[PDB]
Amino acid sequence: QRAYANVNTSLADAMAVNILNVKDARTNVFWADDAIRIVSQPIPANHELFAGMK
Amino acid sequence: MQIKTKGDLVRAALRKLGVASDATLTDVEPQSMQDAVDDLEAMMAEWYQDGKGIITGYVFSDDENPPAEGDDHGLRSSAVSAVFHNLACRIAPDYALEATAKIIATAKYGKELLYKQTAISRAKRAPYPSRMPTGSGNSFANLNEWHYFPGE
Amino acid sequence: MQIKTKGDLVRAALRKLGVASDATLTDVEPQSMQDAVDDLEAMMAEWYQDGKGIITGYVFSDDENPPAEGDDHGLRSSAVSAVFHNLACRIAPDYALEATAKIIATAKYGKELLYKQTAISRAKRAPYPSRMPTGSGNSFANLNEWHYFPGE
Amino acid sequence: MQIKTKGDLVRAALRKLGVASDATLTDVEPQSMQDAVDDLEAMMAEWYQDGKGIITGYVFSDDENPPAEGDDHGLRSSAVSAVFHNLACRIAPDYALEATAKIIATAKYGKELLYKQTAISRAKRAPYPSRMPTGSGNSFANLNEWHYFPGE
Amino acid sequence: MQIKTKGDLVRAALRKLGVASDATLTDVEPQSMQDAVDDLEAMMAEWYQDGKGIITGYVFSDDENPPAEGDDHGLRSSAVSAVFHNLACRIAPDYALEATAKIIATAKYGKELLYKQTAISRAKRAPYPSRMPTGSGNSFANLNEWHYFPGE
Repeated sequence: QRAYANVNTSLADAMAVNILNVKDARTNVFWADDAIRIVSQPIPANHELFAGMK
Repeated sequence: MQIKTKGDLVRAALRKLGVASDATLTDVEPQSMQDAVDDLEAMMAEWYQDGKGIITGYVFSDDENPPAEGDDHGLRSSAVSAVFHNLACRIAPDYALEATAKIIATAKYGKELLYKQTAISRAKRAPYPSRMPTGSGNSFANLNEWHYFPGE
Repeated sequence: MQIKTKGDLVRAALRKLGVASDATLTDVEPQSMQDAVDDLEAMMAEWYQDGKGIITGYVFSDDENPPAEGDDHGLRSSAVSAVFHNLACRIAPDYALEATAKIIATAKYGKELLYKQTAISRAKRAPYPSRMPTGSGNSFANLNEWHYFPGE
Repeated sequence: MQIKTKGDLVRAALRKLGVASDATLTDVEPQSMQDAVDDLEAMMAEWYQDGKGIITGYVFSDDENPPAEGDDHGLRSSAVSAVFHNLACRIAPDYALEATAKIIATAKYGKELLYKQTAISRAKRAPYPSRMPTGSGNSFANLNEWHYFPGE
Repeated sequence: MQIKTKGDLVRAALRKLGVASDATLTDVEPQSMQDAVDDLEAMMAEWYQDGKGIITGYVFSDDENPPAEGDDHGLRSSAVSAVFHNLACRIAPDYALEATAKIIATAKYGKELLYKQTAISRAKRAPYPSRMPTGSGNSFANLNEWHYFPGE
C-alpha cells in the first residue's frame, strides 16, 4: 500500500486548508492526452421509449 | 355489513364459539376482549408477511391512538367471514375449547378464497432469457438491431 | 402491537395454555414468569444457532441487567404469534399439561413462516466451476482474455 | 444465559419433569441432585466419544475440586435446551416417571441441531487416489514432474 | 467420573430401576448388591467373548480378592452409561419388574456406541490374492522379481 503514496504526510487534525482560486478568472486547461476519455453507446433498441419509432 | 371494527370481529368470533353473544346472560370481560383483539392483530401480522403474505386491506392500529379495538379493520365485505372464523379457531384454546368441524372447515375455505385472487395475480411468467434471439420474424426489431431479448 | 416485551410473550403463552388468564380468573405468578422467561431465552438461543438458524431479530438480554423481564424482545410484528405459540407448547410440560392440536399446528405453521424468507434468501446458486470456458460470445471476456471462469 | 452450571441444568430438567422447581412446596434431596449430576456427566461422556462423537464444549469435572455441581458446564447458548431436555428424558425413570411426548420431541430436535454443524464440518471429501494422473493441462505440476496426484 | 466401582454401577442401575434410590425412600440392600454384582460380572463376561467381542476395559475380579464390590471397574468414561443401563435391564426381572422404554432404548444406544469403534477398527480389507500380478507399473517389485502379490 505504501508504494502508491503521493504526499509526504497525512491529514493530522488542525491543518489549515487554503483555497487556491481566490479571484474569478477564465481557466486554461492542460493535460496528458489520455487523461480524458469519451464513452459512446447507441440508444438501446429495447428501451421503453423509442417503442414504435424507426 | 355490521362487522365494521376489530371489536366486532372479536364479538363475532365469540358468538361462533358460543362463549358470548347478544342473547347471553354472562359476558367475557373487556380485558379478555382486548387480549382477543391482540390475538387478531398478531394473526393478521403473521398472515400479511410485511407485504409478501396474504393481502386483504387490514389496517394495523398504532399505539399512539390508545384503543386498538374500535378502529375499523378495513377488510372487504368478502373477507370478514374468513377473518373472524380464523379468529375463533385461534382463540378457542383460551377457554379450554376446541373449534368444531364446521368452524375449521369454514376457516380453511375462507383462507383459500382470501388467497385465491393474490395467487392468480402472482402467477406471472418470467420474461425471455437474455440468450434468446428475437428472431427474424420481428422485422421491426431486426431493423433496429434488437437481435436478443434483454432479460431480467 | 401491544405485545412488546418478554413478559407480554409469556403472558400470551400462559393465556393460550389456560394456566393464567383473565378468562379463567387466574393471575400470572412470578415464579411461573421467571421459568417461562428462562425457557424463552433457551428456545431463542437454540433457534438462532449463533447466526446460522432462524433469524428473528430477537434481542438476547445480558447478565448486566438483573431483571430479564421488562426488556423488549425486538421481534418483528410477523413473528410474535409463532414465538408465543411455540413458547406455550414448550412450557406446557412444566405444569404437566398438553398443548392442544390447534396450538401445536399453529406453532408448526408459524415456525415454517418464520423460516420461509431466510430459506428464500439462502437458496443461492454456486458460481461457475473453475474449469468451465467462458465461450467466445462474451465480448468483455474475449477482450480481457478470460477464457475460463474464475471459479470458487 | 441464566443456566450456567450442571446443577442449573439438573434443576431445569427437574422443572421440565415437574418434580421440583422454585415454586414447589416439596423438594428433592441433595443426594438426588448429585445422582442427577452424575447421570448428566455420564450422558455427556457417552455423547463425547473421546472427541470422536458430539462436540459441545462441555467441561468435565475433576475429583480434586470436590463438588461436581457448581462448575460451569461450558456449553454454548444454543446447546443448553438440548442438553437439559435429554437430561430430563434420561433421569425421568429414576422417579418412576416418563418423559412426555413434547419433551421427547424437543430432545430429538435438540440433539439433531447439536450434531448439525459437526456433521457439516466432518462431511469432507478424500483427496485424489495415488494412481490418478494430474493431466497435461496442469502446467505447473507437469513442469515440476508431478505427473500423478500425491498419494496419502 | 464419580462412578468408579462396581458398587457405583450397581447403585446407579438400582436407582434407574427404582428399586433403591434417594428419590424413593429405600436404601440399597446388601443381599441384592451381591446378586447384582454377580449379574454384572456375567454380563461383562458374555459381552467380552474372551477378546473377540466388545472391548470395554472392564477388569474381571479373581478368587483372591475378597469383595467383588469395591474394585474399580476400569471402564472408560464413555461406557459407564451403557454398562449400568444394561445391568438395570438385566437385573429388573429379579424383582419381578420391567425396565421402561427409555431405559431399554438407552441400553441399546449405549451398546451400539460401545461397539462402534471396535467395528471401525475391524473393518479391515483383506490383502491381495497371491495369484494377482503386481503389474508392470510397479518397477521396483518387477525388477526385484515380485511379479505377484505375497497374499496370505
